[PDB]
Amino acid sequence: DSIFFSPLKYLGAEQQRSIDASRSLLDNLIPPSLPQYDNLAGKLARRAVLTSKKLVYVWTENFANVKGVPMARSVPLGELPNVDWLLKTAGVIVELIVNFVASLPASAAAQFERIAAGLSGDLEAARQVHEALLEEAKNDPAAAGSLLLRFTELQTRVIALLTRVGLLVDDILKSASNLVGLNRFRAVFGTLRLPEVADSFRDDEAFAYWRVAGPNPLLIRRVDALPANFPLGEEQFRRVMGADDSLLEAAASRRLYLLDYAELGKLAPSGAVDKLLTGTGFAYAPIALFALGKDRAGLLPVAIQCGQDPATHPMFVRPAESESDLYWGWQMAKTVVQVAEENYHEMFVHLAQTHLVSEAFCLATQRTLAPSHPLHVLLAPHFEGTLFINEGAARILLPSAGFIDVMFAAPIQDTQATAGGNRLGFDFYRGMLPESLKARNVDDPAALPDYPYRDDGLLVWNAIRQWAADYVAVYYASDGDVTADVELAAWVGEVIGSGKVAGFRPITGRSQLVEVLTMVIFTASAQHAAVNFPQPSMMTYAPAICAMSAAPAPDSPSGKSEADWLKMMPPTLVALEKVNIYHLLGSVYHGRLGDYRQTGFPYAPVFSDRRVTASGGPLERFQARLKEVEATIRTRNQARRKPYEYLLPSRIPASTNI
Ligand SMILES: CCCCCC/C=C\CCCCCCCCCC(=O)OC[C@H](COP(=O)(O)OCCN)OC(=O)CCC/C=C/CCCCCCCC
Ligand SMILES: [Cl-]
Ligand SMILES: [Fe+2]
Ligand SMILES: [Mg+2]
Repeated sequence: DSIFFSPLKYLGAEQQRSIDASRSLLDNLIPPSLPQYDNLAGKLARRAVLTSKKLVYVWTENFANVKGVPMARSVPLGELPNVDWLLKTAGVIVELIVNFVASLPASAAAQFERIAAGLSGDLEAARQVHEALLEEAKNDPAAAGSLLLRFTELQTRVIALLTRVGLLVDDILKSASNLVGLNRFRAVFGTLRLPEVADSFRDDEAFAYWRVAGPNPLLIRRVDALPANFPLGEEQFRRVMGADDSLLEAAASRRLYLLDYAELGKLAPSGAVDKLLTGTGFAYAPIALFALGKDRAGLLPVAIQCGQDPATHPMFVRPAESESDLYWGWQMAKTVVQVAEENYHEMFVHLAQTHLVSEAFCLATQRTLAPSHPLHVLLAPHFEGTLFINEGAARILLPSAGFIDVMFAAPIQDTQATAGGNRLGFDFYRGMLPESLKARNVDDPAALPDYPYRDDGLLVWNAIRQWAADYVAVYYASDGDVTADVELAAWVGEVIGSGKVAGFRPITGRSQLVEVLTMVIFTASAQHAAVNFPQPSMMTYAPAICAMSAAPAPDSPSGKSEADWLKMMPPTLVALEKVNIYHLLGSVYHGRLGDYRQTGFPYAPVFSDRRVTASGGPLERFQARLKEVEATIRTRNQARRKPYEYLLPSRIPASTNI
């Protein structure tokens, strides 16, 4: 063959992954610098590297199933998950496959059992190799550099295993689809225990507590006057809250809180949506009022309107225990709210506002901040696995007949467009935790005492903020250093432009830079954790929450039966997909906020700059503060009606990778 083919003959992806892994340890010995403080050789090299980065990290707004959302055109080799994440994730998926196959009719399970057994054995073998390599490294630290190649080869093996897992899952889903009171909603769990919510789901106080301690703590807002389209009367309010209370005094005393799902748009179809796989489905854009008692101990649900127009949707009011003719209509109205909730939570709060925001910051960072830029060094750990998991969301979860088409009532094209639109409209500054709390008038613990997301979230927000401030102060001596940084300027430009981050604006000083970095890091780590990790314990049991109902909203508060409510429950296929996807997505904890070490071998420090890593220095102070936050949250959870554990720093990954 031609002599110019010589370099291509033996070139392969594994070899290149090894090179990428070793080069990253080597590059990381370069002391970080702002471009204006770098020497000319450094300026030349960093500009060359950034130009090459743009070949690898490429924007598109036409990615499959997420049209209009800025995405990576493809995931670079160096952005594939490391073997630690691959093993964890493969472990969970294989466990779930084995569990599901065990519940299938024996004849239909025979071949899947054998294949699943083989995959489980291969996974165990891979785990054993991982353990043996780690042991080798501990026993001979001097050989760590050469052992890295064996970890890269193990990565190849686990990638191959997960490819085989993918083929099996596709076959199992087809078989399941052909095959498939409340017993069926327990049966889909197989060997898995029901989540805690299965015990409490019909309780009204539990239902209200979701608004401040559930997967979507962002929608609830204080109201000073009821909306014109929510015509609840004084008599209705007194029936629930007492003869000596009133709407006027509850409003004035900051005791009224509203959930209004108007923003769902096409995620709340106007009527029935018939699909071949799942039959007739419905979802809703309801309005619900909650109130604190005069002692402010906790929220109670007061009233629910199952749609936006009161002319066509009657008012459901919380019934007394004796009012058996109102009991089931009320359960149905709460189900309407929970259906809206899964749509709002998963498509907006989780997918659009964590995952799809962090996608843009990852791409901008890699394309415009040199690897030797201190902000690249800081931010990159917070995007580990983000491009990969988001390509997975688009390719695997969002196509026709996939998990989201099954589990969410709307037509899949409407779901995609509405989630994408929500991402495009999400204002970066307004979406900051403190701004969100203030805008919704839920920031004052005197007004609303029990709001665990706020109280724990602010501890984590403020810890990150002080870290960002300390870190910025190491590199930027003044606002002039901020505006003179041409890489930061390009980064801001890419975030505004190609990244389509609403509300993003030029960064002109250190205080603003700190706020921006706080939000980027918080969004990647804590916010994602708070809205992702409740999935297994709160969202796996369909009668407590599901993004589709098999029946319309109740047409009357009076006269409904248990049968009427049961008709809202989803088909078994929806319940099966739900338990499995939500167990998976909340069962992989990879990396930890504040650790700042590689999450794969050789687990090296992220930071080489002695000013950052000094004893008692910025990083140590951040880590110490997170440990104080952990203690404070653990103490709070001893006093709370139920523990809220999603913002414990020990359970917050550094990045959005699941
Ligand atoms: C739902 C709302 C989510 C909202 C937001 C989500 C955002 C981010 C999450 C994105 C997650 C992306 C998907 C998961 C990522 C898992 C890690 C991963 O990347 O795995 C890659 C493998 C192979 O890839 P490949 O392209 O070769 O072939 C895909 C199938 N043709 O994919 C899977 O095993 C699919 C598992 C699907 C889950 C099955 C559940 C367990 C099966 C048990 C039996 C099921 C019986 C029914
Ligand atoms: Cl269809
Ligand atoms: Fe997630
Ligand atoms: Mg058998």
